[PDB]
Amino acid sequence: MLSRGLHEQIFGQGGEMPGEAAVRRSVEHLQKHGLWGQPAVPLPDVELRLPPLYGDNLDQHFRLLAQKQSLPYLEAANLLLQAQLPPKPPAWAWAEGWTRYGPEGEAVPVAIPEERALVFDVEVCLAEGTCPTLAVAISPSAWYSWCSQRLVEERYSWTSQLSPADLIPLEVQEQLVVGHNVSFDRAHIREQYLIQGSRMRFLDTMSMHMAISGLSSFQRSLWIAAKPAISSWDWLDISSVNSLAEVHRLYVGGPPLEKEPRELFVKGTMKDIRENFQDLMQYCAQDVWATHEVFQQQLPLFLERCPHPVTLAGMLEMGVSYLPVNQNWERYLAEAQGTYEELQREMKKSLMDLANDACQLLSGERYKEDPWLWDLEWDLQEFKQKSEEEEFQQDVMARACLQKLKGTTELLPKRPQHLPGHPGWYRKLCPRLDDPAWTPGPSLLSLQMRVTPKLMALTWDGFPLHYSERHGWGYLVPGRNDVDIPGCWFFKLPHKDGNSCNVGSPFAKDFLPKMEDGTLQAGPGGASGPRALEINKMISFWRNAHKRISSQMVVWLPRSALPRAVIRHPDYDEEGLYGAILPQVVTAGTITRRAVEPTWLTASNARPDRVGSELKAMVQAPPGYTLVGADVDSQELWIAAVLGDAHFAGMHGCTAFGWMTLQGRKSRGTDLHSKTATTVGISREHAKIFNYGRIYGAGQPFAERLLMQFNHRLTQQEAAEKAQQMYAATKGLRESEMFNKLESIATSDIPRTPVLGCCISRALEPSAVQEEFMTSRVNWVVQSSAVDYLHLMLVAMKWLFEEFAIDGRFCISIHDEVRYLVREEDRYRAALALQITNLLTRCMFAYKLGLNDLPQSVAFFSAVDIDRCLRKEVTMDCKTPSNPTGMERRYGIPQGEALDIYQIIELT
Amino acid sequence: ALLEICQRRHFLSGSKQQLSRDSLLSGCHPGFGPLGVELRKNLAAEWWTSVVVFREQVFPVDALHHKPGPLLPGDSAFRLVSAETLREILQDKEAFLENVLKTSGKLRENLLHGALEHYVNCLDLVNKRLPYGLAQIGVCFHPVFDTKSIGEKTEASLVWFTPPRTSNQWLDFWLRHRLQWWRKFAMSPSNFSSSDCQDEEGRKGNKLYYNFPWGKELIETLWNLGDHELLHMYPGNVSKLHGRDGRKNVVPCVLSVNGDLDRGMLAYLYDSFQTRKKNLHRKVLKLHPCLAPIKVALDVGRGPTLELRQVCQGLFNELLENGISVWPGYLETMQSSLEQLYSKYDEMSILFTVLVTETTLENGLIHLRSRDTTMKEMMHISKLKDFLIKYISSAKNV
Amino acid sequence: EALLEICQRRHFLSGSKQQLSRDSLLSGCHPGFGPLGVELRKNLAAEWWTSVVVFREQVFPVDALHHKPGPLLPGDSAFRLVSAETLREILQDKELSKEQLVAFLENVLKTSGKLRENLLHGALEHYVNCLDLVNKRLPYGLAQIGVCFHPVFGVKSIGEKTEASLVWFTPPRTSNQWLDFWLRHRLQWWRKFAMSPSNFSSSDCQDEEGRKGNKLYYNFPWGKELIETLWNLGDHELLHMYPGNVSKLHGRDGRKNVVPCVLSVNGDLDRGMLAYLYDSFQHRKVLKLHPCLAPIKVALDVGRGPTLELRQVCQGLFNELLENGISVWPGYLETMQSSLEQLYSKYDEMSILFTVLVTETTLENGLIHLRSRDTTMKEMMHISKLKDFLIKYISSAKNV
DNA sequence: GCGCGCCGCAGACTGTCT
DNA sequence: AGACAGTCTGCGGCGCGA
Repeated sequence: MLSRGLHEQIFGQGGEMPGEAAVRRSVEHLQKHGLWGQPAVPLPDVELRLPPLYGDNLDQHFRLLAQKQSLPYLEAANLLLQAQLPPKPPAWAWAEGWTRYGPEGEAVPVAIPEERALVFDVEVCLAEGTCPTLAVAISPSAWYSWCSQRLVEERYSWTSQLSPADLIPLEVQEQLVVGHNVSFDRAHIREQYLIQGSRMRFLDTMSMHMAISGLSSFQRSLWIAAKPAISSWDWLDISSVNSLAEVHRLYVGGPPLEKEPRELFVKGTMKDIRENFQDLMQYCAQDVWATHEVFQQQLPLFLERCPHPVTLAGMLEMGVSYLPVNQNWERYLAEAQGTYEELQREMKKSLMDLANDACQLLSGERYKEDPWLWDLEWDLQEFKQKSEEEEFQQDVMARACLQKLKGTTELLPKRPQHLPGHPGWYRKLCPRLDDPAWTPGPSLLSLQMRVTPKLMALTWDGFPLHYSERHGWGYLVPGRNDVDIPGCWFFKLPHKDGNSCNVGSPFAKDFLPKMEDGTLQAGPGGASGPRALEINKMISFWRNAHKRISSQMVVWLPRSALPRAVIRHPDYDEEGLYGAILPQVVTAGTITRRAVEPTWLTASNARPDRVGSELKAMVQAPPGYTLVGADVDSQELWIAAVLGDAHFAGMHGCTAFGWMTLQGRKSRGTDLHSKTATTVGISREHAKIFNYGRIYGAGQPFAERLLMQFNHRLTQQEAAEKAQQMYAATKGLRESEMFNKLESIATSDIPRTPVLGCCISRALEPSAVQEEFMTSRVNWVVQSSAVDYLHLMLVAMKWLFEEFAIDGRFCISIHDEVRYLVREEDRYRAALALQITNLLTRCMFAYKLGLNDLPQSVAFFSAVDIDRCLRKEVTMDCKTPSNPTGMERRYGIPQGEALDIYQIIELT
Repeated sequence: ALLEICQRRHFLSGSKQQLSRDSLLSGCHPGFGPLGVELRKNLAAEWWTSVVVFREQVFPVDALHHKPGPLLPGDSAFRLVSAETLREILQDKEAFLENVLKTSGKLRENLLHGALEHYVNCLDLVNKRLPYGLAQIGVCFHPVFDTKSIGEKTEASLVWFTPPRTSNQWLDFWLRHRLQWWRKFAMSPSNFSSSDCQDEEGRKGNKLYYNFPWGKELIETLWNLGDHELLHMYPGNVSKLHGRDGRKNVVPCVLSVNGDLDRGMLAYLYDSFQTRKKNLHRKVLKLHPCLAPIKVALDVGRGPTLELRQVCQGLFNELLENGISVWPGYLETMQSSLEQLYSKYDEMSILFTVLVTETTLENGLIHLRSRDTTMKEMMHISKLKDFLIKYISSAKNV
Repeated sequence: EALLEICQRRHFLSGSKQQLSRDSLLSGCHPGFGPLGVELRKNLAAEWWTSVVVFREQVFPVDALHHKPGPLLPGDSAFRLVSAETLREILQDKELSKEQLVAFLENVLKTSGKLRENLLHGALEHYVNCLDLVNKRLPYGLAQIGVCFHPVFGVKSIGEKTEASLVWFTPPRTSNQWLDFWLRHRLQWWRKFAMSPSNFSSSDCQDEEGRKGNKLYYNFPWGKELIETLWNLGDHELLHMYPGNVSKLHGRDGRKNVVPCVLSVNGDLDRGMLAYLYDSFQHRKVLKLHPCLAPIKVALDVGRGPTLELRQVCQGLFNELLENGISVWPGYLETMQSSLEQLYSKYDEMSILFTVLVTETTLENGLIHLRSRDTTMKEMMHISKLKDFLIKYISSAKNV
């Protein structure tokens, strides 16, 4: 108990064995490559009355945690499986909203579909906006056309509400909904925007498609192009692309997919709404029939290849999210985006002066000694060939005689001489003066033009960025050669000596880092040179993501949709609308079943000198409610540490990896990552990426090029020195790191995940497919173990949150993190429940990988945030001048300890 | 650093040679040069276009330089000579004179008081819609304690009367738009900045700054006044102060946007000037085309053709007709080479130089030189007026 | 007298009742001007700037401060509005309590810092550097519109008069000829925008050292009042303000060097505004101002029909006329719309040259009603040629 | 790992000049 | 009337987001 700072256990018994003949292996491997002289101070013990077990075992507890709930989602799935749909409705009338389309015709109108099982899809009118259109709800009762006010021309302009399909009936049951991209249709289900919780959950067709026979990176494109480098090619025929028109041909068969060739449905304005509406509705009905058939045949395959119900229930609860954005979220869509426009118009102006000051050369050939603008044109051209008295009309007649004198010796009628006398590079990059697009100075000049790194002095020993014979980069490092100065651009043609442009770089904003040091300055001019090349660092985030942050459709709910908790609060505004945005996130986006979204699920942490990095911020809770969330203190490190348990002996002291990251700290000691690789290597923040390259399972050459990216190491210097972290951590296996059972799990046949038994994708299955690629399956093991941890939290908060009277159930999991929107009155107790699930899941993983005991240092959270808004840490700021100004901030709390000795029930 | 010699050499600044930063920032300069007066007129015209005539419900108003009525002790550290400091120690030789500040007027220190006085009449002029504005550019007097003196500052002030529920975002809108007016016409817009600030009684507000080389200096204040001054000046009733916001009659919150155009002129003069990187140490004042005091410089060529002066007068008059200010450099005598003349027009911030030469009586070609690029264009004498108008208008656009 | 209440009702003249007397408007003790009066003053100052400073290649701007520093002010000599220091105005003290001085030794009659009474003195200080500006060419000018503070005669009031000064440095041999130049040019400028130019006149006068002068008068209904004065003062002011070396004082004239005579042309723009108001007024209540001088050019209205579409097209026409530089009254965004014969002859009392009625005919084919201030006829015009008609107007009146 | 933008660049035509 | 100025246009590459 006190040997490794372990804690006593109220639950999770059956660990009566002492782990004999495994302790002294831990002792002898702790004394080798380890200090072993840790004081091992005991953490303060926590005592509270926990809910009891289900079948007096943790495996029997987490099983039927996913079967007490989602049993309606098993019988509704069975009811959808057993029944047979009518073949085709031929009429497809306009009618008004919902209409029941049975086996007969006759178009009987209904208000809402009264069925427990629905297969559903929405294809929206993109040019009109984000309003739902063309949604058909196929079902064993009826096909259930929903035209969504396409017949009626008059509609609201903005502030969309009460628009989507309204699948949920009033109480005066569970209604399982399936669909391909069910997040996209889930934004148009209606009543998923409601502030109170919903009894109804979702299934995604692509979730089962990437759960079994998914594709990670290389196989995904290889089978796109097909439709070691030499293998059995069974992953070709066993799997299909995550996008549509590939899943239907693989599993159902027959036709590949129907597809509209004209493709004007994404380009349809208020015109062209009546033409080919029936053919569009037929194509949509055939698509939903295809999704119905593939879901019907993939239901038992998914339920048997993933036999643990925790995976299915975790997909069910992770499919539902609720991200309540405030009324000032659109303000974030204004004051960021226009600011980007400002930094678009300043920087270009800072370019233009750099052109104009470049024209102050050539006076007596001031170029040809300047290393930036010597190889440019600088050519001249000119040709032409066909009162006391008024005393004012003489000047007028003199100029009017000089007027019309242009008619003789006009060189050409329409002027071909576009600024003659200016240099030839400045005869380019200037508007014509004949077109209406004329604007003064050297406009239509951008950063990506080749003359731009010559205008501003890049001063990487004379960096030209000339595109011919470049491939993105050039010989720029050091040493000997050319003009015997470092001289990148003297004589390019014979030798690229001292080459730094060996092809294989990312070449895609890899120069956003190495702005700070690593040469890459912006000249000694000061006023305009260094003012630019910092602005693109400010707008690099918003330049690539202004399309994704915008067009996130929001339904501002009315006053009637606000529940009693929101109305009549000390802090409340009826002018401030708190309608949510539902994330368009697939719950399985790769070989692992991790949620993937390019907009919301990224690594954004409110970085300064970035225009729109406050995307994770705002998302304000509704009044009377609180977002309660916690970052996992060490996600993949702990999972790989307890993965090493009980195969090079138990008691969590198998390797030096297993000893650290729970007793060690970031501030002091060696907890791997930055603290020990600031001694082994020179990386400080890149050490985390390097150690993730080791643990994630990339190998030696990925780490070699990764450390080649950040340093002036030569390739023989890279091979001989500073790559010894991989050599010392990993000896010959296939020292401080163990990769043995990681490789055996990577080569296991049917059981793959240790904690749940969820199978791998059949493309990566080692029996049917000779997976000789490697370096992706270990990524599957670590990331899918993180997925199983996420699913084990999501299957939790049932009967520690269900029978207890707290509201919640809004999973806002991003990367390694869990958020829940609960009530403010029980927010601290909800954080206590969020600590209880962290105790239970870490005990579950300790139950599966060896022994039954769990250390105290990982048994609870370092912090659980009870902040109003979403942020990485509660005491952060943003690039806007003050975060508390404008939107109100309560600044959050860490709350590292257990709360108090109040009742686990409410009992108010 | 010592660029101010140019503003004495080419007459943008005052006559007196012992000019410093403190006298310019305080307002104790002897005056401004004619180019400085024209730059002030350009700044006032750009302020009137961006603030007054384009924006609806902004109206002109005038405030008198003196306050005739009786008033409080006022903004003076020394309480006149009747109370603070008397000659000798309380000696009297003998009323109407030496009556202190009981019947003594006051020079204005702000344009806010005149606009607040004219609010009821200007609200009578409008149809009592509550989003409203009163704008004025005028000289305000401030006591400077050099140890007493007078500082005269050309203040541009917009007093925006706004409904109280939307005042918190109307101030943010004017925060964006006024700072956008300062971001415009700037070679380095990052030097212009803003700061959020609070009153002693909790009223919020904002202060606009320019980063001068010595340090950051205040150029414009945006302040929120929650009925503290409007109710005090008219305390008889609140019925006349009520304005129509939507359907309801409410008392308007006040927003004072007061910037100083003399220090804004000095900020733009420091922003235009920029001895590093390339060896092109050319003393050029890179003013914007819509703020430059002289747009074009017109000259006589080296060739001895006397008749071209008539052509110069004709071009001078046709450019004066359509709103383009011309330097009459064709009248200049003993011109000593073109390079120092071009440097003179670069220091005076003249966008273009027109050289009428001997070869313009035939083929109509006059030489044209730009301020930004030191290159010559043999452009025909016709349609140069259209080219200058297009250059000014499309530089105003972007 | 009816012109006073028309100008107050249509917001030319500010103040409730204190400006009704013509003595307050003849001096500068009126409380202020209306927004139409302020825009008219800006128009008059801009036209004076074009006629005097812009169109003459030798006349240059000058910057005169509103106060003198007054560190060496002469005792009991030009001692009008001396006290200042931003917080006191003691006016004129015929009786004084001389305990040690008028008020104090360091405050009154020494280091008082007198406010300005005329703008001639600022041009006379800036003469040396502006002589350096014209490369010592003698017959050049310094001109400025500025506020002049005067005593107004139990207490004495402050008169703030907006006046334009032109100070002409000239060789003395042609100085009277340059007086005859400005004598006819300023008079024709005052007769340029006059509906009846016979009211404006000029007369000759004599002084003790200048020995000549001309006063420009306007025939107000009460009598003739001074609006501009001209004086050929000698080098007494220049040698008095620069005692000692005359080497900086004399300038380069034709083949030689000589000290310059000074011409003072001082015109009151406030009395000029009152003169042009009394000239514009003459059956129906109208203000027939000059098109170059009228504060509002065109009056755009909303008409009758759907308010939203007419509001949008009126906003577009408003933005087009603003971008083309024409000041336009927003008679739209007002929902009153009583009837005919009101909102017409109210714009005539606001001296607006044209009024535009945008109706449903504009949504049909683009035609709008134009009614002129000078003539009562209405004309149908397209939107696109409204700007061209308005830009050919005003400029047509400029080129008579 | 591909499509689609966004620049270079090298024809090949286009248009005008004498 | 061909000799000889210049404006689209159809390729290759580079990056880079769905």
